[PDB]
Amino acid sequence: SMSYTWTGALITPCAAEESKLPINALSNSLLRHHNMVYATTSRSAGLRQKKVTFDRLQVLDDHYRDVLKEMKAKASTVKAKLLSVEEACKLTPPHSAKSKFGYGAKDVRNLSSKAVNHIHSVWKDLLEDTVTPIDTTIMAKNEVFCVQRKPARLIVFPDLGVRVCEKMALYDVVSTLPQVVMGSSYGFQYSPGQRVEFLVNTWKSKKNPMGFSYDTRCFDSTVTENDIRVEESIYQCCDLAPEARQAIKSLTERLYIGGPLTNSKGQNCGYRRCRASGVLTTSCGNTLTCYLKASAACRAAKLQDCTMLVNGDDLVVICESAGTQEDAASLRVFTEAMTRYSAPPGDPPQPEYDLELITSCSSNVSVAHDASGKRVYYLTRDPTTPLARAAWETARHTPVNSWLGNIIMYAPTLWARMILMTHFFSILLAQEQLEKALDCQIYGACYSIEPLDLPQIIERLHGLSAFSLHSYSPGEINRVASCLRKLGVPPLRVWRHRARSVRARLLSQGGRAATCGKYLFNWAVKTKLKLTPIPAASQLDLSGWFVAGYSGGDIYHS
Ligand SMILES: CN1CCN(c2cc3c(cc2F)c(=O)c(C(=O)OCc2ccc(Cl)cc2)cn3Cc2ccc(S(C)(=O)=O)cc2)CC1
Repeated sequence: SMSYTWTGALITPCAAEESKLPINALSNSLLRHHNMVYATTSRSAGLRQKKVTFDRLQVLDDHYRDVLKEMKAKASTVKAKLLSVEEACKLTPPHSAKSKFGYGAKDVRNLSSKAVNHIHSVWKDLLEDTVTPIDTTIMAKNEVFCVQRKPARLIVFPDLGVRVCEKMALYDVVSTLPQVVMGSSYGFQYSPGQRVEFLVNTWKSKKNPMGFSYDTRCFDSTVTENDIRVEESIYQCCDLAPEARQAIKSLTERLYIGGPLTNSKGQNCGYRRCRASGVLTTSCGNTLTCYLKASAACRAAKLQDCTMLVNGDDLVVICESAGTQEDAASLRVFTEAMTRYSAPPGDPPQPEYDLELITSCSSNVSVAHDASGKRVYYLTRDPTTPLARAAWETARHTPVNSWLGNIIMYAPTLWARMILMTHFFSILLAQEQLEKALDCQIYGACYSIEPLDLPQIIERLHGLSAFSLHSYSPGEINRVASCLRKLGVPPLRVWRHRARSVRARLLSQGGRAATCGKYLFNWAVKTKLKLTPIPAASQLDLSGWFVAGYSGGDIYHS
């Protein structure tokens, strides 16, 4: 009933934590108001604990039951396979948190017999014991933001050996099942370009469209033990091997429904009875559970001709409007239904009648034109956090490069082309690291990407128009303007000058480098080059990029 109970032991760091943006000239050239940029630390841990600790009340009705029955039926068409130990090992990130049992990620990846032997014993234990709660660690996340402060987030995860067994038992399931159950409503099957297409068309398919996002207050904590058993029952509808079924049942009872929390120093911090953020089923479980409750809520609210898009706890609904007054009332009913299901709103949802004003996944659809003047929809967001994090990553070394992932996800946008591409390609030129591969996250999963590949990647993901978008919407440009003012970032005038310098230098190098200069920076020059299709675009292995979400699931690809 209580999401968390606490011993009073502190959530402790594992190493010294930085919360301040250090000052050098390179980072300051990006962003002036460095005092607005912070990183959360375990020092705010207790504040987060307050927010996520509460009692959960839950009342199901017929709509909920009908929707679950429909989900299990589609789930019943799925055949999922156990992963071999070696397959599961390959999926482990190179710097994943080491086991407390005397081996690390590299040992796992290397198929060390100490690591493999232990993983066999964990697995055998899972099969033999389906009761004893499995230990987890709780840490405060170190994440960068821009002031107006957010308390750090808490991450909860089992030992490396357990995580590997998770992959063996459930990786196939969480990679295939969600899309089958939810169909087109499953958000992680889309690249950003594809998510725009689905949204734009869904909107155009309605005679008189209304739409809204719905933000659940601290979603992971609103997830009940019943919720977590319900997901398990959905997994079990799959055609599964008997070992898998047994391992899934055990992981569910021992790990997923809850368990003891141990801090960095090995002290017991308390006990969890809600979603864990750092396990393999977090994304799929939250997405299945968010979809089930919202689908039933749509029915309780009698929304007509509903289409949903769900990414974990992030929900957007587009339906037929019944009129402005009736719409307002409908959304209140919807909200009341969600609340009974245990998913109360963080902010009360609001009807929208313009697709571009709907924010989900912190992003929205906007419009611009290609070289031919043709309309083009593209996905964008407020640049603030991406820019704050770019400043941090310029001033410090970090394992994940969010700027790289943002360039890939938001390449069509003004701010990613004008600032991110210009800034970092300038830096890589100086360091002569254009060829060096970097790690970034996509839908939770870690990928190693070569910056010089960006032109092809962008062409594959967004299309050639990504390199010629212009006349952006005034509202979007105003939002970028406000952000640059707030953070103290140079205007288009400055970045155009910088981009021309970077473009020139990339050209003189020829090769893939000249291609980056030609495609990524054609916006910076007054005489435009032609920019035909890049013949290397069609040779890229992007098959697994946008299939499923893995946030917190410890997944690495390629
Ligand atoms: C009140 N005003 C109304 C016009 N508004 C716009 C102004 C518009 C564009 C569209 C607009 F709606 C546009 O499409 C465009 C355009 O297509 O230019 C070509 C271009 C430039 C850069 C890239 Cl990456 C891509 C294309 C260039 N500009 C000028 C501009 C000036 C300053 C900045 S900032 C805030 O970043 O310093 C951005 C844009 C700014 C606010």
